[PDB]
Amino acid sequence: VRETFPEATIIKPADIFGREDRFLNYFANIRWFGGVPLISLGKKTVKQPVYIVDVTKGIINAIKDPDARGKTFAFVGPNRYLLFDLVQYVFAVAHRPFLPYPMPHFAYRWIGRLFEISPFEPWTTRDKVERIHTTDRTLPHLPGLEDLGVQATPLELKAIEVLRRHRTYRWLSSEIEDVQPAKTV
Amino acid sequence: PLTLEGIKDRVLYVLKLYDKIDPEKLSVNSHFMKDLGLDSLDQVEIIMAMEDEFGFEIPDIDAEKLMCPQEIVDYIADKKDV
Amino acid sequence: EMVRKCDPHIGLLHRGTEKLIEYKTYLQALPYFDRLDYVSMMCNEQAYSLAV
Amino acid sequence: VKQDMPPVGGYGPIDYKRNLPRRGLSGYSMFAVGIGALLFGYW
Amino acid sequence: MNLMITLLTNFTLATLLVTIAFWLPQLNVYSEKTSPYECGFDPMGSARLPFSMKFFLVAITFLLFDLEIALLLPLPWASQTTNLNTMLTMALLLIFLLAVSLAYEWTQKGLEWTE
Amino acid sequence: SRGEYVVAKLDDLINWARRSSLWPMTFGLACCAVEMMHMAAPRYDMDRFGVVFRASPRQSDVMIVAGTLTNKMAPALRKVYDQMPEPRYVVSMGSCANGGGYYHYSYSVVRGCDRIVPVDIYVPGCPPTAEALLYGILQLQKKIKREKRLRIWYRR
Amino acid sequence: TSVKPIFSRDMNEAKRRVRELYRAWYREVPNTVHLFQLDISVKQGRDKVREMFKKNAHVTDPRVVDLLVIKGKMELEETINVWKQRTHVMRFFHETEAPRPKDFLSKFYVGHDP
Amino acid sequence: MFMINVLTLIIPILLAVAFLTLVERKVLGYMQFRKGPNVVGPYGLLQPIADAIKLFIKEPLRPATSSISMFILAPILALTLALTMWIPLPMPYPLINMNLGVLFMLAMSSLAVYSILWSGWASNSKYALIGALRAVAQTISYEVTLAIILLSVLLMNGSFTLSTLIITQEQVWLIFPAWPLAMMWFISTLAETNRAPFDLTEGESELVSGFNVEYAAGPFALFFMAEYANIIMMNIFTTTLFLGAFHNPYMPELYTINFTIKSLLLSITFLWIRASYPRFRYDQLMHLLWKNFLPLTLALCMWHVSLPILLSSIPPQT
Amino acid sequence: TYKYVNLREPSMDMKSVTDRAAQTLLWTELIRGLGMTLSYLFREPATINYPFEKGPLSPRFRGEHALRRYPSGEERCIACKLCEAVCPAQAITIEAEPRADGSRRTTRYDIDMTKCIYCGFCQEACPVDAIVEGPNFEFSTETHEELLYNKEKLLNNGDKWEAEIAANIQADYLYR
Ligand SMILES: CCCCCCCCCCCCCCCCCC(=O)OC[C@H](COP(=O)([O-])OCC[N+](C)(C)C)OC(=O)CCCCCCCCCCCCCCCCC
Ligand SMILES: CCCCCCCCCCCCCCCCCC(=O)OC[C@H](COP(=O)(O)OCCN)OC(=O)CCCCCCCCCCCCCCCCC
Ligand SMILES: C=C(C)[C@H]1Cc2c(ccc3c2O[C@@H]2COc4cc(OC)c(OC)cc4[C@@H]2C3=O)O1
Ligand code: SF4
Ligand code: SF4
Ligand code: SF4
Repeated sequence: VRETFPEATIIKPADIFGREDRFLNYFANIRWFGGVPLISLGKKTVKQPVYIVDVTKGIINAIKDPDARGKTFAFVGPNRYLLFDLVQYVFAVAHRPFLPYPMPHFAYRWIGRLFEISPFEPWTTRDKVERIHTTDRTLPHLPGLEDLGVQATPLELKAIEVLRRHRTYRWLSSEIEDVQPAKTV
Repeated sequence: PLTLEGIKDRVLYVLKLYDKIDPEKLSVNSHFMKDLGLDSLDQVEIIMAMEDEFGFEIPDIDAEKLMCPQEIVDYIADKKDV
Repeated sequence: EMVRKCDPHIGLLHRGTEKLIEYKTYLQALPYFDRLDYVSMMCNEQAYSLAV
Repeated sequence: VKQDMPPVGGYGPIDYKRNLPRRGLSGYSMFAVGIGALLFGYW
Repeated sequence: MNLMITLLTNFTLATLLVTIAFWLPQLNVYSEKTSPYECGFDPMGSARLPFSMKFFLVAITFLLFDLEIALLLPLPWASQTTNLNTMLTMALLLIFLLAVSLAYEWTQKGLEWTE
Repeated sequence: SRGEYVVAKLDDLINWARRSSLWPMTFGLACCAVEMMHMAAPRYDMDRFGVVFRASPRQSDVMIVAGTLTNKMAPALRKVYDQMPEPRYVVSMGSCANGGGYYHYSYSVVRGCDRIVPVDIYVPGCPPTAEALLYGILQLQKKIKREKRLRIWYRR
Repeated sequence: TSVKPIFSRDMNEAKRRVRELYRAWYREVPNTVHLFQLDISVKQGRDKVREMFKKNAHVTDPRVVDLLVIKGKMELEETINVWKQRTHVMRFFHETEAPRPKDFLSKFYVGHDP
Repeated sequence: MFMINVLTLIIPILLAVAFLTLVERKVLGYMQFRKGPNVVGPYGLLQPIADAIKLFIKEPLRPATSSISMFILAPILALTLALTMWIPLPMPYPLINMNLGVLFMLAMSSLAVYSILWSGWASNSKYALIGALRAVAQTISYEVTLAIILLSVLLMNGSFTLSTLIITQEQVWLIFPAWPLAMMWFISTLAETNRAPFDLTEGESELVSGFNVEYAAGPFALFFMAEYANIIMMNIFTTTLFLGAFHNPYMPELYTINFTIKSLLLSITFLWIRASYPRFRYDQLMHLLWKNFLPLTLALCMWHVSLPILLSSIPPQT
Repeated sequence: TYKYVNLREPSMDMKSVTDRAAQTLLWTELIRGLGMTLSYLFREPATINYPFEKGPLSPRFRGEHALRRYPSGEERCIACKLCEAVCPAQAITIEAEPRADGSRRTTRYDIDMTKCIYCGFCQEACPVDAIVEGPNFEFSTETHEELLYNKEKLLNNGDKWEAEIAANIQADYLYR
């Protein structure tokens, strides 16, 4: 696309989360399978997710501004997270029993082929595994949300908005401040 | 609730939990409006924070006559035994 | 299931008939009366006709 | 002229009254039928 | 044996008309379609509040009249005995005690409802 | 192909089962509730088509917005529509539900129910006749008949 | 200029009723955030109640702030009882509007509005 | 071949229920000066297939506040107790020939309340809980005569076997010695089975749907064809109790046709009482089965206890 | 000139008291209701076979709008804007200019059918019978802007339905 349309604005979102995402709802749909298995305890990968209202404001402020011709933006969240305490923060906002266990690097793709045998929308695959366990690179030489006049919204304001659906009734209306914030890196 | 030392320390602690009061100029004889630089609404939520922690309700006539932490600890000393 | 207090909140169908009447002529103000008591249409037509 | 008018002799009279025609048996006859049903069943 | 096979088959295709009903359509669930129903607007409070029973003396006395048909029930068998007048007397005595109980609940404002 | 033929027959089957048993919900608002009742009357009779009322949103296929959508009952209509299971349809009945109608310029009318809910059939009138409302339901059936659910499912 | 009062004789009772109304809102806001299960915190709601009280903080007429206490108590009466909904509470929080440009050059750019 | 014996029972009383929905809609249509469904198939004979296929592909909608274990356990138990109450009914020979089949029917009539009851509790709503405790208020009303009328009608049968009851009524219908018990049992069965004038838990006017206002399709089909299975089973039960037909042991098909058409006429009687009557306030349900039906039920119980001793007509227990 | 509903003191002889006791115990009025319902069971119901049959109407009926024409091809709308001055919904937008032969004709005749109240002040205020509210009621849509009729769609309705609208006005113009 860069070599066939030279003024194309190419935008890099890291890991978008919303009400209809495949990132936080994905992390809240492994109370069905077992105890949310992770590669190498999920401690060797670092993420920074960005909220979809900020990415949409960035795309529209890229449409409006003629300073976006040929650029290459990089939309990232303001706070970086490890994967393990991210999943533990999701299961603490969702107020679920969290018991993690490491599934190894060679046998978790064999569970990844167990779900991609479906003609439906498959539940998970080894590609989603290789993307969750791919850490978010930091690109300082590329512009972001602050180079479009967009203030990035952090995760602790909108994870409750995403994850109020996945709660049981016994903690259905627990407040936003009734959870511990995760550990940024 | 027993002695004025612990009551005064609890007043100053509830005051320094409030993120607009500077703990540097906050004394027992510092003034809220013209010296700490607070609105009336700031003073009224200070009074309601004291009603939460101390656990008794102060009416409106004697929640405006509290213009320094000395007056707060004195009025709590009037509404208690000590 | 015994009834202690009934409080009917109304105005879920409030459309502002008698403000739209002030900005239209009399012949234009008639078809609001079809739509007030919409099972007593020509009655309200007759009442507004007797008023005018 | 040629206008919508009623006919010259008027219309027929229109009934507008209650007509609940009082059908059914008496009370004693219904209890007689019921007690006869019980006695035949018991025999 | 065969009764348990019949009951298990009934439970089987009473839950296999359920498991073919959940996984069959496309579940598109978002956080309003599973909200509680209070005829359009939002519900006031929870539904697990104390929901007061006005028909409570009738609901107690239903138990004491349902023990009666743990007592009155062997009468199609007690009619087969050779101590007949005592059976007749005790049967009419139990239905009479039920009737005295029902009339005492009648007259002393029991079968009416409170409030 | 052969699997394409199977999913085409299954599309015909399930779209037939969804169009020949439309369940509207008892949702009147204004004068069009009278004509919606007359579409349920003995003369025009929705239920000969397999079309019967169910008052709960959990057990209804279509919501006929019969009447005026004011500014005080926008969230009630939206939550009533959102509590309907998929597939759900909306037949916008009458002029106030279509585009505000006779109270379009007024302060307390949502100018068309398409602002609040997605609308599949627009039935124009003030009120549209119960025969024309029945024609709107039949055009909804002609919209459900040409759904292509499992064809697009197999071709994705 | 000799008119009939509503509740207050002068600004002392008027500030008393404004102050008691704000006391009521500060007591109430956690219940509002809880039962409407809003995605906001208690701090942002109390900031909004502060903004709504400082929006009208220039009145010197006792009857006008008497009616403002009356309208604030009607808002309180419809907030404590669940007569408002999630939308009616969140209409104070202008989340869906485009942010209105305040300076002169952007207002010059986007339209004819002074 | 007992498995095929069960599957020739329970699937046709999943088809009789399905086309009973068509009979209900069309009889309720012509009794209300309209037509029923006749566009779907030839004169409606493919309507219940459409209503069946439509619901099971509609989104199941587990509620976010509901107790999901009880919420799924309740319609399974509803359709289970709809199916398992056909087995002691003599058709003319029952599938399971119990010595005490009538108490089996009565105890499963007591148990089938809990599906409605747990469905109204577990579906965490206000209307559902109103419909659950009104089912409590309905069952404490009909169970205080559904046992004594059933007791007094089995003082002329001989035992609690439903196969004995055909031998009992060989001379005359048992409606002739017990028409007050028949006309009181019939209303006990209308209050038992949530048909109008005793809907009250499917009450579309006071509530929206009562207990199943939260049950979306999929599980709502298993209250649809549970409740109508209850009404066909209860018409056949009152048919065997009061209208037992001529049984020839060499030709069971004559009796099967005869009680089929009698139970069809009583099912049309259900759909025809639903087609004409207003609905009780749910205390007048309770002020009927306690203030009007229960004293006369005790009186007729005394009469049917003391009457075979008065006439030497004590039935055999064999 | 007035009557008392429900002021019937009942008879209290043993005959009528026994009759009402049998009416209570043996359910007489319930059998009366069952008899009336069974008597409407055995009729021909009034369900008409739509869409192969249609509902009865009259030539005054007010449905989908149309612009008519003279019997020489020239359109009737001489752009005089009474129909937007009387339209209670203000659903009609008219702009005009002198065309090539100098005749006063429209260039914009919009009728917003989702504003229109179908009351026919336009077809009775038009001094040349240009705008008429035709007999078409089966003109439902699937998209909202399809019900925003401009001049072209109204001329197409007029040319499409003129064989019916001209006969209805021919049958009705003596009552107006
Ligand atoms: C099983 C085969 C079919 C059975 C019959 C099927 C057809 C009949 C059903 C018709 C439709 C009913 C639909 C639901 C109706 C609900 C209302 C209802 O039932 O109300 C009950 C009504 C209630 O009456 P009520 O509520 O109007 O009572 C008046 C009360 N006050 C004054 C306070 C207002 O009637 C009964 O309860 C009657 C009970 C049964 C009567 C049996 C009488 C036996 C007589 C024996 C002889 C007596 C003579 C003296 C002694 C002689 C001794 C030898
Ligand atoms: C105990 C007794 C219980 C009885 C229960 C059932 C009662 C009703 C029985 C069915 C009554 C008739 C139903 C007819 C359905 C329509 C059949 C048909 O011809 O459909 C035409 C359609 C399109 O075909 P096309 O090639 O376009 O031809 C049109 C010509 N221009 O082609 C199609 O739609 C495809 C073919 C569909 C065939 C469907 C047949 C009916 C299925 C009903 C289920 C029950 C089966 C029978 C059970 C009893 C007998 C064993
Ligand atoms: C069930 C059938 C066959 C009929 C009856 C009926 C409907 C559809 C909708 C409704 C309805 O009746 C109820 C009660 O009566 C009115 C009367 C109304 O106005 C007189 C009114 O106006 C909004 C609304 C309503 C309800 C309403 O929404 O179809
Ligand atoms: S579109 Fe008009 S006639 Fe119809 S309900 Fe609305 S106000 Fe009444
Ligand atoms: S019928 Fe429609 S277009 Fe004509 S005047 Fe009335 S509202 Fe306006
Ligand atoms: S339609 Fe008739 S009234 Fe309207 S501008 Fe044209 S000629 Fe005049």
